[PDB]
Amino acid sequence: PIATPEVYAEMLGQAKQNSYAFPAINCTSSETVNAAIKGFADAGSDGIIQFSTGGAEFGSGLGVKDMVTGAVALAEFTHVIAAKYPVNVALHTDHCPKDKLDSYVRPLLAISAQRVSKGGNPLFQSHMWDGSAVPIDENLAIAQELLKAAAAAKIILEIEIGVVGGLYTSPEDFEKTIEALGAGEHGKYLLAATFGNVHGVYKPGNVKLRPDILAQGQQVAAAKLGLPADAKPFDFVFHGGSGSLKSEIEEALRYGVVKMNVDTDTQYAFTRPIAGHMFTNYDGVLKVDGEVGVKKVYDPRSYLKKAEASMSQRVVQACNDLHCAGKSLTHHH
Amino acid sequence: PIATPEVYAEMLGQAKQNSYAFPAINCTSSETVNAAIKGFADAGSDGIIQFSTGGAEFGSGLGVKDMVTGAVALAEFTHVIAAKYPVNVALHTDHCPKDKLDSYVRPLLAISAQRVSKGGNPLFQSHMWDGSAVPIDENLAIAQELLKAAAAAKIILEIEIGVVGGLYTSPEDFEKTIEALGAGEHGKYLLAATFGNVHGVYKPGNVKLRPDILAQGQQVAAAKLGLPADAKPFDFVFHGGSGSLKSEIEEALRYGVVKMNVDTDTQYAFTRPIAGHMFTNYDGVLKVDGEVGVKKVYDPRSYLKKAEASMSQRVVQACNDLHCAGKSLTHHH
Amino acid sequence: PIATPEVYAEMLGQAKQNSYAFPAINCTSSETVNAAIKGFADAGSDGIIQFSTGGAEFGSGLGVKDMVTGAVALAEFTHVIAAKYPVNVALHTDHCPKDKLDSYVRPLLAISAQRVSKGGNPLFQSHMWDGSAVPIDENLAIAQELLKAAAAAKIILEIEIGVVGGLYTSPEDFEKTIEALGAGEHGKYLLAATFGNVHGVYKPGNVKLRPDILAQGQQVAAAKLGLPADAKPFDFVFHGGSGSLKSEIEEALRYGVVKMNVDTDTQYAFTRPIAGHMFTNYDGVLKVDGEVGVKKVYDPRSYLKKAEASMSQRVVQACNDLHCAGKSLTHHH
Amino acid sequence: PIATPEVYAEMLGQAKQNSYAFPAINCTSSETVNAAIKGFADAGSDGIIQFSTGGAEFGSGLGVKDMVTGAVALAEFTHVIAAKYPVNVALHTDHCPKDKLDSYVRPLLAISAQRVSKGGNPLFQSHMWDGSAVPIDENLAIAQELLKAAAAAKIILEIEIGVVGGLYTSPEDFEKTIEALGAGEHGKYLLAATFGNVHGVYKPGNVKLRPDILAQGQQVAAAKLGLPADAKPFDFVFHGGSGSLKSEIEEALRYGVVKMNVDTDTQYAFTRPIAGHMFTNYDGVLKVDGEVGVKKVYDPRSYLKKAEASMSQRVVQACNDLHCAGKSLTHHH
Ligand code: NA
Ligand code: NA
Ligand code: NA
Ligand code: NA
Ligand SMILES: [Zn+2]
Ligand SMILES: [Zn+2]
Ligand SMILES: [Zn+2]
Ligand SMILES: [Zn+2]
Ligand SMILES: [Zn+2]
Ligand SMILES: [Zn+2]
Ligand SMILES: [Zn+2]
Ligand SMILES: [Zn+2]
Repeated sequence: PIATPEVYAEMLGQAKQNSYAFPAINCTSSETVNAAIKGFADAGSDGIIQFSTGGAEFGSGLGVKDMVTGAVALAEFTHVIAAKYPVNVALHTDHCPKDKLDSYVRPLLAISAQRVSKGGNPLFQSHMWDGSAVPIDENLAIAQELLKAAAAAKIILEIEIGVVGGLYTSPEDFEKTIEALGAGEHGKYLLAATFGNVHGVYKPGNVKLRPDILAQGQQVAAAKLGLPADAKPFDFVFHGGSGSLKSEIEEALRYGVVKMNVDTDTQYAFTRPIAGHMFTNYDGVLKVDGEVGVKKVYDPRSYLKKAEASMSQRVVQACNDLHCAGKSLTHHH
Repeated sequence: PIATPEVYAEMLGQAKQNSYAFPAINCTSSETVNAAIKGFADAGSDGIIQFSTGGAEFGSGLGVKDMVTGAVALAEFTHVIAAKYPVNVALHTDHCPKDKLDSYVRPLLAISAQRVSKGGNPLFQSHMWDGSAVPIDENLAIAQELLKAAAAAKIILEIEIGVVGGLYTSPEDFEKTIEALGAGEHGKYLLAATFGNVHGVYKPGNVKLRPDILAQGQQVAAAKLGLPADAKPFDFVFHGGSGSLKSEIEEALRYGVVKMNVDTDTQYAFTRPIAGHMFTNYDGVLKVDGEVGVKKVYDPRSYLKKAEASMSQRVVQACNDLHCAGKSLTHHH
Repeated sequence: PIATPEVYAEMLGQAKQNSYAFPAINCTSSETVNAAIKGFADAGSDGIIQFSTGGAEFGSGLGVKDMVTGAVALAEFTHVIAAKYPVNVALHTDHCPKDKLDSYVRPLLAISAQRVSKGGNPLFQSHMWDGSAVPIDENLAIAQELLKAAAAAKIILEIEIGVVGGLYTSPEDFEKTIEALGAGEHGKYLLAATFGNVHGVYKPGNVKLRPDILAQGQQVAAAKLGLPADAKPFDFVFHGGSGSLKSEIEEALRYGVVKMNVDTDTQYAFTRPIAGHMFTNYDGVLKVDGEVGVKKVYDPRSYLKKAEASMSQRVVQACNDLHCAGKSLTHHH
Repeated sequence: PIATPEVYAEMLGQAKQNSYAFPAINCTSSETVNAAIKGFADAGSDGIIQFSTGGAEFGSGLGVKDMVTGAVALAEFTHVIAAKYPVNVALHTDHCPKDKLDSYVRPLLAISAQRVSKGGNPLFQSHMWDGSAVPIDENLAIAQELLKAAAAAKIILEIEIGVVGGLYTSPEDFEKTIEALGAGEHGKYLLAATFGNVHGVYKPGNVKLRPDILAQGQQVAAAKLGLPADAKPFDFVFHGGSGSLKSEIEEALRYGVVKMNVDTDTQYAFTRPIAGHMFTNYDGVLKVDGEVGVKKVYDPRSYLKKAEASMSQRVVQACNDLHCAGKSLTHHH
């Protein structure tokens, strides 16, 4: 099913308590949503499907190019599909900067607020406010008001301090975050504290992650809140998960990462069999030498099924890397 | 917008009165729905989006493989998208044989009946009962009861007499159809009377259409109903529209075809630029010689945008071939 | 075997007498020479292999880029190969303009003159002087001296009046040609009289051949020589044979074409299976996703055999189009 | 130039004295010969071009399939080309087993014997007798008689003890070899003593070379001949050079390898740009959607130039790996 707000909060609480995380898979279409959910199910895992501003625009079609329309249309599709799977699927929106709040996150929040006010559940279960490009005090001022609105609509807010490339979060930024927002008692929030994360996939030695930054952030927060030195007040989000080393993922989990974003690696997994299909069927997908091609290989389903299955396999890998495989809160073993 | 039942009936009535038709485009995904609607809009045309049993299964994902789920999920997606376009978009389900009625058309009819009963409109605006594989009397017995159910849910029923290859309808089949169902006064129905139609795309000289069969059917019905010899009591559906000659389409329109199904040709249009993208970007969509590929070309949006635009262009062509271009009932000129 | 000068003159005389012609296939390599000769043999035909200035440069390798070296090296290769086939194979050099005579045709003539002077046969059996870019009187002045040199080395000279595109020869050019060179009694020559010929392959309606120009040339020559009106004093060469219509080839044969040059069409035939091989074996000819490819498909012989066989088939087609198939002067039936 | 017998013996003597080796590149065509020689020249190196039984068959064309014809034709081509380069190029024939001696090595030896007897030099400068599949005494009986014949024709004989995969030579095989053949004073020979060599290219950890076997062989021979313990009486040949580690090549050189065979790696280098050309020019090398392709990209020279240049680069790499780069005996610096 779609995760209810209660189930999603329980998911994140269980992940945090047990030092595992969920994949948050960027999707752009019916096929990619289907691939992501089948991946979670095949892994016996709960999971998160997320739409970026660009993914939502793409989802709305070239004739519309509207983020809200694409996100709503894909979310409505996902609600129907997720009802047919035993695992819990949460819907999220990815990076929304200041100049897009009025045309993405705010209108979507309003849609969920009206669903709530009629006794229903929100359309999305979390939204990202990415204020990393503005000064920390402005970022957290916007965050504080968005958190109030999100919590009232039964929605978790993700925020970002530090910039994701494709830098490293400061100790005072961690302190300000706890001061402005508390530690969940004013509404749950997820913190994308950057620690050398880069969007994309590069050769080894390029990306230089420093997970100790997350460890330091937990200690700074714990001290601020008068908690024991081993407390983990933040629920962290790991951006740019694709291409990461196993050892890097493990250390991040130990310091309270509960959500790792995946996009590039699932993109490659989706496209790879499509590429192979076109080459081995070159004289079927092209009308060559006066021939009329071969419908059974230019039928989009023929290669998109393969794309879907391949992307699902990569999502299974993500669930095993993040140690959420076999841990769905529905307990279908 | 999505066509209301009233708008759809007006669409079909206007097409019939003016000897034009609408394309009915088989879709399987968010991208193909988007491509079809943008095609209608670019042509200033109303149009029909249809889901086959296989398309619906595909739409539901490999983890579900359920026709109702796929059709509902894609229909809900389409409702959100179509609201953002000035033209009217009707939703239809394609060939449903006897052994699939209980798992496709009937449950979908029930969903729409419950929407109606609450003061709303049906989810789909037409459904196809394909009884061509059973004897004519059984076909029309099922048709009569389905027509009553469809009409009560504000839905138009498409039926088929004769088999689509990939044969030719008999005069007594036309007579029985009018006798069993009337001429619209017991609920509007569309008649796929086959006249040599074949699903697929072949070289010229293979497919042998006989449009005079449709002309004969109108005359047989007109005589049965005591109407003038030039009356056209049937609203015909032209299956297997892809690969057809212009001259063949024109003659069919003259005899009362109001809906022409397109699938194969839009499949080729969708896939063609994807094939081209994979070849010209071979070293970006594949990780070759120890390199890591190029994310900006293995991002599914990069080639799927091209696929969408190409399929839209083919849909524009269909609207101009069928003479519905520039005739949308919203009159946005 | 390689055609002796006596056999080559007999070949051309027989073709002329019987209104057929030989293909002259442009070759650039051991593989293409092999493909051309196997084509002649499979057709039971004699034939001509020709090297252009660019083909000879290519044959000499990127480290040399010398026309004489490439032509000699490929000719020596061809002498060994042709000895193993029952049919007669003549060697020719293609278009040599004024500024390349000193670095192509003249040095090659000198090589053959020294072979002759020792009691052997020439290395090449014909050479082309292409003087079409200079005024007719200069063209024929050079032709007259080259003809004397060629004949003394047992070599036939091909000349060109009119330009091949990628225009139409004048009546006075035909008259001057007979006046300057005679009709074979001062040494045999072949005349590339252009009649709308274009190098390359285009869609129909582009290239506009006028074979009546050749008919007029024969009549002009016949009148000059005091011969009957149906005499054919010229042995014509048809440049740009690829892409030509059957009807066009037939008319040209009737007017005395004895040699038709083929290049573009044999190029496509050679490359086509190589293209197919790369696509269907994409993951064998490329090291993909950390794999090491597949030696049995990146072995050049694997696709070059296919290229060779395909080009041979196109050469067989040329022999049947030109009506030299089954007519080799060795009579191996 | 082509290596004279005197120059080739000097080449091998210099390599041995200075612990370097020459690449022996398997070639099959005018293009691959051209690529190999340009590689040697670009490296300022002497080198060896070799034809296998299969390469020679391929060189003779599908219409002939005769090893002697292909080897002679390619050798004659190579004689013309090599005269235009400052470096010395030796011609060799690769593995010839017992049942092919009468149809490859023996007839080629006879051709060279007749050239010698007229005061010329041999066509090939070395021939391989591969008797590894027969018992050692039979192998060396055949070797002894072939060595006498080869030496009399100014040709060096390569022999093989041990089998190349795609095993390890025994101490008594080394002893028998010196006893039967001496150490050069009855004619120079090259010894392919196998030490775990495999033809082909595999992932690391598969091929398990044991160069100490060569070291042991030199010591066994030195003791037999009453030479100092550090003497190297054998000139070794390293089969299956492609895919080898640098460290492995270095150790083999120290123990007296003077010739390393390369085939698989130059095959990949040749094919790789052809593959790339076909993909990026897919709509030029194929006639697609009613178009006629693009002659400038289906011209075989367009991709074969790229193939030639790429293979030359790999040959340069081989000269630097084997430490013969910059050491050509013509001293063109
Ligand atoms: Na990344
Ligand atoms: Na069709
Ligand atoms: Na042409
Ligand atoms: Na190897
Ligand atoms: Zn991110
Ligand atoms: Zn459990
Ligand atoms: Zn149909
Ligand atoms: Zn209007
Ligand atoms: Zn020409
Ligand atoms: Zn005969
Ligand atoms: Zn070997
Ligand atoms: Zn030097």
